[PDB]
Amino acid sequence: EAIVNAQPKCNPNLHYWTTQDEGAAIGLAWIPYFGPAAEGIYIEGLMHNQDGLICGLRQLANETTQALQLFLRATTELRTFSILNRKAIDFLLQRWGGTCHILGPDCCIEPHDWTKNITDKIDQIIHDFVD
Amino acid sequence: EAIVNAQPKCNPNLHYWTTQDEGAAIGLAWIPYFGPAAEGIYIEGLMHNQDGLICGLRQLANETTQALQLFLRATTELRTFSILNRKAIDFLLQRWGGTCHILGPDCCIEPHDWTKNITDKIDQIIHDFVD
Amino acid sequence: EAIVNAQPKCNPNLHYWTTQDEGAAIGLAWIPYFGPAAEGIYIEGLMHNQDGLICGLRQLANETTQALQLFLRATTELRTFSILNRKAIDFLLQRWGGTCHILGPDCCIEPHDWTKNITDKIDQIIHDFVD
Amino acid sequence: SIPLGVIHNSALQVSDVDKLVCRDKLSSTNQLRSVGLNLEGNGVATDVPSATKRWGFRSGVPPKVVNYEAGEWAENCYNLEIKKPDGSECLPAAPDGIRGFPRCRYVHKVSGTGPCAGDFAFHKEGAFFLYDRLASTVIYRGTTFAEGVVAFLILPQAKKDFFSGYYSTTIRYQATGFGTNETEYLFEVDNLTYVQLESRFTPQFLLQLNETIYTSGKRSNTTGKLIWKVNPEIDTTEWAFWETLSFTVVXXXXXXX
Amino acid sequence: SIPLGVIHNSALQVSDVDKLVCRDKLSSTNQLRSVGLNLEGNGVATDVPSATKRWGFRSGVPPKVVNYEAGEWAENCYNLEIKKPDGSECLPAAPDGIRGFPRCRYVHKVSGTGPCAGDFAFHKEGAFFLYDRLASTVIYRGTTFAEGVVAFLILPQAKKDFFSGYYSTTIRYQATGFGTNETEYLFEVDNLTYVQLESRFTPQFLLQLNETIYTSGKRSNTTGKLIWKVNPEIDTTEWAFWETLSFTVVXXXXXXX
Amino acid sequence: SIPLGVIHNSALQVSDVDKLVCRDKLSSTNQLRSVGLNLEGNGVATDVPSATKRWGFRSGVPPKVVNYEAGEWAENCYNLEIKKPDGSECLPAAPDGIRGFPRCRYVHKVSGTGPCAGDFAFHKEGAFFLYDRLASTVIYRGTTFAEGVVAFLILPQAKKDFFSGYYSTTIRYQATGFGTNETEYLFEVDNLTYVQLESRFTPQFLLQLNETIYTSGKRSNTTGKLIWKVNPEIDTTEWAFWETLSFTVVXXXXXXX
Ligand SMILES: *[C@@H]1O[C@H](CO)[C@@H](O[C@@H]2O[C@H](CO)[C@@H](O[C@@H]3O[C@H](CO)[C@@H](O)[C@H](O)[C@@H]3O)[C@H](O)[C@H]2NC(C)=O)[C@H](O)[C@H]1NC(C)=O
Ligand SMILES: *[C@@H]1O[C@H](CO)[C@@H](O[C@@H]2O[C@H](CO)[C@@H](O[C@@H]3O[C@H](CO)[C@@H](O)[C@H](O)[C@@H]3O)[C@H](O)[C@H]2NC(C)=O)[C@H](O)[C@H]1NC(C)=O
Ligand SMILES: *[C@@H]1O[C@H](CO)[C@@H](O[C@@H]2O[C@H](CO)[C@@H](O[C@@H]3O[C@H](CO)[C@@H](O)[C@H](O)[C@@H]3O)[C@H](O)[C@H]2NC(C)=O)[C@H](O)[C@H]1NC(C)=O
Ligand SMILES: CC(C)Cc1ccc([C@H](C)C(=O)O)cc1
Ligand SMILES: CC(C)Cc1ccc([C@H](C)C(=O)O)cc1
Ligand SMILES: CC(C)Cc1ccc([C@H](C)C(=O)O)cc1
Ligand SMILES: *[C@@H]1O[C@H](CO)[C@@H](O)[C@H](O)[C@H]1NC(C)=O
Ligand SMILES: *[C@@H]1O[C@H](CO)[C@@H](O)[C@H](O)[C@H]1NC(C)=O
Ligand SMILES: *[C@@H]1O[C@H](CO)[C@@H](O)[C@H](O)[C@H]1NC(C)=O
Ligand SMILES: *[C@@H]1O[C@H](CO)[C@@H](O)[C@H](O)[C@H]1NC(C)=O
Ligand SMILES: *[C@@H]1O[C@H](CO)[C@@H](O)[C@H](O)[C@H]1NC(C)=O
Ligand SMILES: *[C@@H]1O[C@H](CO)[C@@H](O)[C@H](O)[C@H]1NC(C)=O
Ligand SMILES: *[C@@H]1O[C@H](CO)[C@@H](O)[C@H](O)[C@H]1NC(C)=O
Ligand SMILES: *[C@@H]1O[C@H](CO)[C@@H](O)[C@H](O)[C@H]1NC(C)=O
Ligand SMILES: *[C@@H]1O[C@H](CO)[C@@H](O)[C@H](O)[C@H]1NC(C)=O
Ligand SMILES: *[C@@H]1O[C@H](CO)[C@@H](O)[C@H](O)[C@H]1NC(C)=O
Ligand SMILES: *[C@@H]1O[C@H](CO)[C@@H](O)[C@H](O)[C@H]1NC(C)=O
Ligand SMILES: *[C@@H]1O[C@H](CO)[C@@H](O)[C@H](O)[C@H]1NC(C)=O
Repeated sequence: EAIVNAQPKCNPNLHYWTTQDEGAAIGLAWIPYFGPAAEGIYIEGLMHNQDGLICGLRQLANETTQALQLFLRATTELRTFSILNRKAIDFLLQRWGGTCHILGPDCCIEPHDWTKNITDKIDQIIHDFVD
Repeated sequence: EAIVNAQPKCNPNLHYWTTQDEGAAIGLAWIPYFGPAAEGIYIEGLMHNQDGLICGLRQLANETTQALQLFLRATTELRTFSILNRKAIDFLLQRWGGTCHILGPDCCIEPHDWTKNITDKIDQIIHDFVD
Repeated sequence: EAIVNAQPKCNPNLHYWTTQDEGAAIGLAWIPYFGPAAEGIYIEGLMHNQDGLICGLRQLANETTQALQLFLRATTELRTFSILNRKAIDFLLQRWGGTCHILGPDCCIEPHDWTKNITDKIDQIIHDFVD
Repeated sequence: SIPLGVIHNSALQVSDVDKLVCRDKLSSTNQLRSVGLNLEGNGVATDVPSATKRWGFRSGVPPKVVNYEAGEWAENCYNLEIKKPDGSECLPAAPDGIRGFPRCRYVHKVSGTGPCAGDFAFHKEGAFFLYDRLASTVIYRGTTFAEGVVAFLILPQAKKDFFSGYYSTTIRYQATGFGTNETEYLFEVDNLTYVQLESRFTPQFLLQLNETIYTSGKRSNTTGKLIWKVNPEIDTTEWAFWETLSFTVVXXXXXXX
Repeated sequence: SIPLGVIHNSALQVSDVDKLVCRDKLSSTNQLRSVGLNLEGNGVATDVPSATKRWGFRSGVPPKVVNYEAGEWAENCYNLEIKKPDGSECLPAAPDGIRGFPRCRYVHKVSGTGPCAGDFAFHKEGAFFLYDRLASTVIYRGTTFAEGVVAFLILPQAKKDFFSGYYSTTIRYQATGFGTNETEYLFEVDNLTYVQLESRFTPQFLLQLNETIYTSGKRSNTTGKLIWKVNPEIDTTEWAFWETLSFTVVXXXXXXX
Repeated sequence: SIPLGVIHNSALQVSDVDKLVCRDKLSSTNQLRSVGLNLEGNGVATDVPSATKRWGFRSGVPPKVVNYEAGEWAENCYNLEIKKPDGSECLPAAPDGIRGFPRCRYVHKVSGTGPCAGDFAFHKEGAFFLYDRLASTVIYRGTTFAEGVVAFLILPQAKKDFFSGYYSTTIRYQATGFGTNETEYLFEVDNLTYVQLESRFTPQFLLQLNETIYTSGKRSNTTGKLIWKVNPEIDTTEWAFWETLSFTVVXXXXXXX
């Protein structure tokens, strides 16, 4: 599909917060005893609406809600942390879950260099055919 | 192995219940505030013993218990949700965890179309050998 | 990198404990009601410093701590069980996450047997070229 | 390793992810399923006396929970409220998010007492207690469960073979000496009227007997406890569920002949 | 299926792992992201009266929590301390490890009472309550939250397009008849001085009005409660946040004209 | 990124899943391992005075737990029962399913008091407290632990190189001024008989001293407290564990020369 923003408004800027997974290399700050409290682990950034990505993102999050809620209704986990890892697995299973038929539409193996390796080396059997 | 049902009896029918992962598209029913309570999220079905699959399934569940219990003894997770995802990963690692040696017994890459692509195109070098 | 043990000392022996994932086949011991209590599920072993692996392991665990702590700061999971499964996924995504360009440095597909299958079978077209 | 079912040659087979061949296709996690199957369906005795003899108390073993995504409609489930003689609870409260088994035709609610020599109650045969999409190794207080076991499958991508609403009825029991060799059970008609329970009494016989007691006026019409006994000569129904009178007086014991 | 955003042809698109082509590259779990977006940014009314009308109590639905890795700085968040008339708590305590939303310019702390006809408070429009990297389907007691929704993305490997510190201010409110048709709200200046709240009052107007009351000496100088009203003729600011006087007396009601 | 050990050229090496070459084979999740290693094995001082100086109280940091699948048998573990002067608990109770470290030759059980200026006790050097296959960033009340760190490995598929039962002894200590510059420690012989602790006292020296006190009859034979001191001239054992008298009187202080 495509993303059709259909909200009353769009804040075109995303002033965001997040954590850094490897962000306190300075001295002893990585040690929990010395490091920041819960309130001071965030990094900030600002992102503008190049390629309409912010207004798209807002619409995408809105449209994700129905599916997400229905998934949460169906799970017995109290806190769900596995959605992105499960997407990662399903990515791999789509591509690599069966036999990969080379040159078929559902197999991501490029022989491009292996084509011209053999077209190059027929000219040491038909080219080198010396009587 | 094969599944040898060795129980005193077998109910050949499986009158089952389950949740649907995307099952309440009608209006506002997906919204938790409006949707069904815990008791009304289930779908039902009936499955008969074609190919002996129900009687097999009963035996399979029985035989799974020892391994499952021993796995639960060994885990420190209080609630285990990761068994099927871990099977998915191990499926992928079996096939794709090493180098895939083409035409070997442990590599699921079919060159069938790539064989006859090159047998087709030798006849624009040995067939087209015009003096 | 390489592992440079830089600790004051190294116990060269690793007298270890662990659980066995499928370890109580004897009779009824797999059944929780009959099996061992929490205290009696461990197996032991002893491992010496062949190839400097124990002294390396000690240093590796020391050096892992900063990254691990920073990862734990950033997660909202109270108990983290998914580190090795996530490594497994990232292993697969590194190798198989894109298109596999055959004979490129980032594609683990060996055509070795498929090379000499076709070099063997040109000698039923150039070898068998009977007038 | 944990076995994994798969459909090959029009038959279910045990294998695992290691034992598959390239022809076998796992193109999505949707193909993976965990199913709970009820001991009922293997032909076990489902009457309260026979069923409770399969459970027992034990200390030192930490409880464990595994989830399962689909289950089987049960005829018989159980719901236990057991205390020690001193009035302290024998079973733990249901953990957060552990609700009772979702489809039970008859819930056998047993209230009573026993020694309860152990921290948690386990299945002596190694089976699980099935709750709402969570299988526990132990019994939770006042929470409905079916005894059962769990299977894991790789379903095929498309089609897997060659070719009534939900009513639940609660049945109450009093118990003494629970989880011992000398356990005694009473089927409850009202708070003062009871029947001495036996293994041969089916759920439908109990509901019919109850129906008869209310409509024959054979309930305790005093402040005191009335315990009926059915003498051996009255049959009630050795067939599985899916293939299937006068009263005189002698607490207050009595006979129904 | 849960939608998954991806950047194709200089545009965000919905697809999923099943709908991709081989050119699309997922070489690491780092490329996967969950983002929380605030309803604010879609243009919803953020005033306490309008905001609370989107929430409601309901029983029988178990709460659910999903995590998200990054969020948006909010103008408006909310923190609820609601009790029944009998003094019992309407909302559950925050579960272990659920802290409040980390960036709020204004936290609207509403204390008060209401019937609270239901076990948990949900979002009537299906949105989530965003806490510190955890989104819940329900409201926790005394824990700051932003209303919002969650998106999942596959970011590209490198670069994704063509080509002030943190201050939080708490604003206190009294409420009666919370989560009903006849809810009443009072903005709190001190423990004895209040203003009748209206939907048109913005956060900056409330802080300015508060500032004026303290520096004009219009606070209750008795033991009793003083409730100011602002008559209709005084405007306060229909534009979104990112694009943007005398006192006389008549408990004790009063008018600011 | 979190480092991942791997065996290349008959040596352990740091790399990660991103840095591997196609020759490296991960054919199963069984090849992945997390191991806990004890600070003991790096040569740290294991005596109670030296060990406790590595821990400290701190607020605002949420505790975190990670699991590990295999550990090392410890000589020295610790079990803390600390209270404030007002009798309130300094450490939280063990969360559900966090049992103590499974192999300790000596468990140093320290009971006592201190200011405890912070919500949780952390490791000042950044190490973890190792419990039964769970590593925490904090110390739990009355739960045995070894100080340590965690490694992750990809083991090879087959063979990884070129080419006594379990006894635990508990040792009790009294403490005052715990987690401060002026902490005082007493080794406990019985409820009335104590020894002033010093860093140079090894576990085997304490058990030998205890053995001597009981078999020389040097225990308090009154209602009152008796605190022995060992004067500087009596040595006890700077070597690691894996490579290795008269009494007179002066509460009631005393000297063992
Ligand atoms: C899987 O299915 C099998 C077959 O139905 C079940 O086997 C049962 O195993 C128990 C032992 O755990 C047997 O009970 C024992 O019976 C003997 C007398 O025969 C008695 O002396 C012992 O004290 C004990 O009670 C039981 O007879 C046996 N059933 C059959 C039909 O042979 C097994 O329990 C199932 N596994 C699970 C996890 O449900
Ligand atoms: C995703 O975005 C859409 C569009 O902004 C949101 O749609 C909103 O949906 C609700 C219904 O759930 C609408 O409320 C209803 O309004 C009618 C009158 O128009 C009233 O009779 C109903 O009782 C109800 O209040 C709301 O008008 C509508 N918004 C717009 C601008 O059309 C939707 O809520 C968003 N989804 C999430 C999960 O946030
Ligand atoms: C990993 O191994 C290294 C080396 O054994 C450990 O390094 C230790 O780091 C701490 C700082 O966190 C050092 O303590 C400091 O000592 C100085 C005086 O030298 C003092 O002024 C400071 O106040 C502080 O106490 C310690 O000396 C150092 N050890 C060595 C032998 O150099 C490190 O702790 C290990 N990491 C983990 C997580 O266990
Ligand atoms: C062997 C196989 C036929 C068992 C089986 C059992 C239940 C279900 C339901 C429809 C589900 O999707 O959970 C499918 C397949
Ligand atoms: C569509 C895309 C541009 C959204 C988006 C939002 C937040 C972030 C931050 C930097 C993160 O890494 O979480 C990246 C990308
Ligand atoms: C580097 C390597 C030799 C470390 C190591 C440590 C412990 C174990 C045990 C047998 C386990 O399987 O957990 C294996 C390997
Ligand atoms: C259990 O009770 C039975 C009678 O029901 C009796 O024969 C037996 O002695 C008892 N067993 C034990 C171990 O006490
Ligand atoms: C029976 O007793 C229980 C408590 O033991 C009580 O809750 C119930 O109302 C009583 N029912 C009748 C019909 O007396
Ligand atoms: C017993 O009979 C009465 C009267 O018909 C009925 O109300 C009651 O529910 C019956 N008991 C059971 C267990 O169904
Ligand atoms: C009173 O008691 C007896 C049972 O004890 C019962 O059979 C009798 O019918 C009751 N009386 C009436 C009028 O029903
Ligand atoms: C809710 O209150 C309004 C007035 O604010 C009133 O008109 C209406 O009758 C009430 N609705 C219900 C359902 O009681
Ligand atoms: C206002 O009242 C609250 C309790 O309702 C109290 O905690 C606070 O200190 C009071 N503040 C002032 C300024 O009186
Ligand atoms: C109201 O004004 C006083 C005095 O300037 C100030 O202390 C107080 O914080 C203000 N209230 C708010 C909500 O900012
Ligand atoms: C006392 O009360 C009134 C408000 O009720 C206020 O306007 C007046 O200024 C106060 N007095 C002083 C000296 O500020
Ligand atoms: C800590 O105690 C020492 C003596 O043991 C003393 O010299 C020092 O002043 C104290 N430090 C602080 C910061 O109070
Ligand atoms: C020592 O005191 C503790 C309580 O402080 C008590 O539990 C224990 O029994 C006592 N032991 C002896 C030998 O007196
Ligand atoms: C001290 O000695 C006595 C007598 O031999 C013994 O019972 C006690 O356990 C000893 N203490 C320790 C800590 O081993
Ligand atoms: C009584 O007390 C002292 C220690 O205070 C001890 O040395 C002495 O031997 C004790 N008496 C006996 C008979 O052991």
